Parts: sequence; structure tokens; C-alpha cells
Amino acid sequence: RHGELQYLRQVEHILRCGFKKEDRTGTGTLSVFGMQARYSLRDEFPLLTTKRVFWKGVLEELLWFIKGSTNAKELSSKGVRIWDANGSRDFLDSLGFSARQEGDLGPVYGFQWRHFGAEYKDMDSDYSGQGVDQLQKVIDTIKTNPDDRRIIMCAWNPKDLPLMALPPCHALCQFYVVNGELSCQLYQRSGDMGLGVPFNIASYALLTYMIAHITGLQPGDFVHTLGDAHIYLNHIEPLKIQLQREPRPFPKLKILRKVETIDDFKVEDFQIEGYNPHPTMEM
Amino acid sequence: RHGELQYLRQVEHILRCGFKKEDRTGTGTLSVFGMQARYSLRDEFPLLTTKRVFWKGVLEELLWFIKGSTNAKELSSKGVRIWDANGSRDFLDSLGFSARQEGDLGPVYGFQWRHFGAEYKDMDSDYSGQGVDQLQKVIDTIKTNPDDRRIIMCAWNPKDLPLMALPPCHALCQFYVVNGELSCQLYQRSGDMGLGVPFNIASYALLTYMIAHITGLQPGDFVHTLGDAHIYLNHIEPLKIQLQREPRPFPKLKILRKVETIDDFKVEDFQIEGYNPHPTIKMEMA
Ligand SMILES: O=c1nc(NO)ccn1[C@H]1C[C@H](O)[C@@H](COP(=O)(O)O)O1
Ligand SMILES: O=c1nc(NO)ccn1[C@H]1C[C@H](O)[C@@H](COP(=O)(O)O)O1
Repeated sequence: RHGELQYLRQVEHILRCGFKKEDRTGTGTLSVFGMQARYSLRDEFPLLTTKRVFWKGVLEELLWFIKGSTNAKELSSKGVRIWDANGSRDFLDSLGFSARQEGDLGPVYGFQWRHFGAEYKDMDSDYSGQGVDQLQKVIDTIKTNPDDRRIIMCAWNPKDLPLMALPPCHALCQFYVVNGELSCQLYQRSGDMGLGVPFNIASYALLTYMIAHITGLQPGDFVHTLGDAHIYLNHIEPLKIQLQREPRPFPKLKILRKVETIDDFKVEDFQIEGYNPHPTMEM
Repeated sequence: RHGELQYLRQVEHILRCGFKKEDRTGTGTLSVFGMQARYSLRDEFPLLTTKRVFWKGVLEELLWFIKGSTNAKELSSKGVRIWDANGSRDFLDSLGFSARQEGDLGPVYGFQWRHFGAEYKDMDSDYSGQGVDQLQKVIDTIKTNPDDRRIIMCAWNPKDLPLMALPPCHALCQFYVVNGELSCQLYQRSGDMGLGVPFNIASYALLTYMIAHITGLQPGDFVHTLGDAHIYLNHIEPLKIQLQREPRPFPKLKILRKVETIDDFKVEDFQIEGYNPHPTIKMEMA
């Protein structure tokens, strides 16, 4: 009944039925290919309670995508340092991006969402009016033709892949309207169940709350679809302890004023209410 | 537990729990957003048995994608007419492409799979060496780095959307290797459960058979993920008839020689063995 039970049941499934599968680093995982969960967004927000999620992170990252930034420093400046390693001098240099300034992640989410198909130069270039503004397109469609079955925002851009500091885990999302309610489905190609997935659910849930607010709809479901769902072998023992915790009721997300456009949202517009995660995993 | 039961349980779910949702066509639907089924490809091929699926069409269509064609006439010449209406004068005209030659679907699957990001001109243009050959990239990666979590072919191209005769229902697919087995997940954004979906499952299961053959792996699973899964209101009675039929075991798919490149497959190289479906059920197209 509690929606977090689906996440825990996925983790239980990978622990019990997953296959050992080597991976790009070399730490090894247990893996299952193809999973799906549905998190209701109706009068609650799916911010996992069996372990704390970095909400400040979720929110600032999402605001950073929306402004179309591809500078890790513009995020880091908000106290959210999750993308900093990927834009470091040594990391960029290792990919052959010696000409880039530190921070320049290349044409990642912000760019694809706002400027798909534009020619990326650097993180400081002016791309005003260039490419497809997928995010505004989705919002426009939801308002004018909510029954449309093509309401997609796609970060996966095969042309641009070699220029990105890393390829996106969240390949595309799709939006859906029925009965005054906005749903979102994420196709996530690769999910670290222990460390990444709870954050990723909160992210796409928050986007859906944001879009539903500006289009005058209510949040429906967040449908989480995974490709390689995995648990790193060093996360097994912590997840078994986590798996013994009963979820606390999900918190509520409140939007504190009437916001007209997606660009106008600010950190202060949001309040998480009644979040009571169980107390205290390496990447 | 017969794999076709998942498809039938999806249809039953939509019939029972779907919402009525108007659509672009005006016929209306019952719809659910977000579904997933897994079809084993291990010593069986998921060609549905509760009605007859147009296998010839599945095979010719996929071959046609593979060679990069965006010319409906080139598929029609094989006796497979499923794209002809999309390339017709009247339809191209309605979309505003009156300068376009009849048959010219614009930058659809074949172009995206073989030339992603190239500048489309017309269906007769020479695109050799232009854009990203995603199909070949996926094959290459499967061979050189089977654990890669980025093995994706994406037909959804927001830049090209406005030039396409129709936007792709199959937005992307991802491949996955473990234990000597090749799996594929399709993200299908919109599924006509009556007419489209059984054909679509066969398409991607066949694609997976083809790639596993080329990369020397065994087919694993086909995971079918749907966005707007819908039943047109006029398919309801035909599907209620179908839901009464008990599935028969799935057929086997045989590949009849060693093929070394995906471009070298021909219709003659495939044999469906033991396909014993219940009769065709006819359903009016939206
Ligand atoms: O769960 C994840 N969520 C992300 N959100 O931005 C990013 C990454 N991941 C995980 C999935 C894999 O563990 C790893 C990415 O490695 P890849 O799948 O090899 O590209 O990080
Ligand atoms: O199920 C489908 N499979 C296709 N495979 O190529 C193509 C189309 N369809 C269905 C889904 C919708 O009923 C219709 C396309 O309409 P749209 O989702 O409104 O773009 O055809």
C-alpha cells in the first residue's frame, strides 16, 4: 500500500534474482534488466523514508536543468556538488576536453532540454533561440492538447553523446493527462538502486509537480521505468538493514505561491512538509 | 506460464481500469499510462497465437528499416502496404509537404537508425557516411563491451519531428547482455493494443534475434514498456472475443544460415516453425 514498498520490493528482487554483472568501473553489481514502479503523486510526495534523500540537491539540480546550464559551478554555487567531479580539470582532460574551462560538462540535460539539436560550443555560449526547447514544448502541449500521445522530453542525443562529460542516465520522459491529472514516465537506462534511484524518483516527481502547477493540473502518477537496475556489491549489507525498516508516511510538497512559467520557479517557492526519514553507502 | 498471458492481462487491465480518453483520431479510447511485460525469447518466439499476426509484414518492415529506407514505395513493392497511406499525396499534402514526392516519409526510423543527426533532404538522397549509424554502433558495442549500460538506439529526434510523416511510436530501445544472453527493452510511447502491439512485440523480438545472431549471443528477454497504452472503443468487442481464446505454445524462429552483418539478412534466411494461431480477428483502423 505505501508506495515506497515498491522500491524496497525492487531492491529485494535484485538481491534475490539479479545476476552478477561486471560494470564500467569494476566494482561489480547485481543486476536485473527491465523494471517498473508507479508512485502516486496525489496528496503526497515520494521522497523515500527508509533512508534520507538529499532534497536540497534534488531541487537545486532541477532548477539548474531548467535554466539550461551546463556549468557544474553554477550548481555547486548553490551548495550542491554532485556534478563537480564530472566537470573537474583532470576529468575533462581525460576525455580530451583540454580546451574547456573547468565545470563545462558539455551538452548535458540543461542543453538538450532547452536547445536540442543546436550546435554546442561551450557552457558560456549564447544559445538563445537555437535548437528545440523541449521543456517549453511539453508545457505548451499539455495546455493546448492534453490528450496528445507525443509529449516527450528527450535528453538522449546520439549526435551529442561524445561531447558530454557523461551520457545521461535519464534517457527521456513522457507526460500524460487524464481526469485533470498529469502523469510522467521516466525511461532510466541505468539505475544505482542504493545511491541514485531515490534521488532520481524525487527529481521527476518534482518536475511533474512543477509542470502540473503551471498548467493548472493536479499531479497523477510518476512511472519509473528502468533498464539496468543494479545494486553495487558494496551496498548489499547496508540495503539489507534498510530493507528491515518500515516506511514512514510520505511527506507533502507545497508550492507556496502562484507561479506562471517554469522559468520563474525559485527554491523558496517549495516546502517539504512532514519528512521523517529513518536515520543513517559509498559511491 | 505462457508469455502471451501478459499481453492478454494488459488488455484485460485496460478494459477494467482504463480511463476513457479522447484522441487525435476522434474514435476515443480506454487508456492506461505506464505498463511493462517481459517476453522470453529463450527457445521460443513471441508471435501471438490468440490472433494471427502479419509476420511477412514484420520481417519486410524490419528489413526495410535496416537498409535505411524512408520510401514507402520500397516496402510496398514487397507486398507490405502498412506505410503506404503515410506516404500518399493526400496525406503528405495535409501535412504541408506538397513539394515532396509520393512515398517520401521524411526522416523516420530507417534514417534515424542509420544516419541520426544528418541533414534530411529527400528519400532518394545519398546519406552514406552522414550522421550516427546507431544500429551498427549497438552491434559494435555488444561485441566489444557487452556490459555497457548505454546500448541504445533512439528514433525520437526532436529536431526532425516536424519533417516526419508520423512521429515514431517506438521512441527508443536499449540492449543488455548478461550470461551470454542479449535482451532488448522498447520504450513504446503509444500502443494500439488491438492492432499495433502484437506486431510491435514481434518486430523487436525479431530485431533481438537478428542482433544476437550477428554478435554470437543467445536471445534473452524482450521487455516491452508502454506509455499510453490504449484500446480504441471499436476494438473492444473484437478483443473480448480474443480474450476467450486460450494461447497455444509460441512458435520457434529459425535462422537458416550464418549471417555476418545486419545488412546481409534477407527474407529467405528466416523460418517461423510451428505457428498455429487462432484465426485473424479484423479490427477497424483508427
Ligand atoms: O542511478 C543513477 N542516476 C543518475 N542520475 O543522474 C546518474 C547515474 N546513476 C548511476 C547508474 C550507474 O550506476 C552509474 C552510471 O554509469 P553508467 O550506467 O555506466 O553510465 O550511475
Ligand atoms: O501501436 C502502434 N504501433 C506503431 N508501430 O509502428 C505505430 C502506431 N501505433 C498506434 C498508437 C496509436 O494508436 C497510433 C499513433 O497515434 P499517436 O500515438 O496519436 O501518434 O497508432
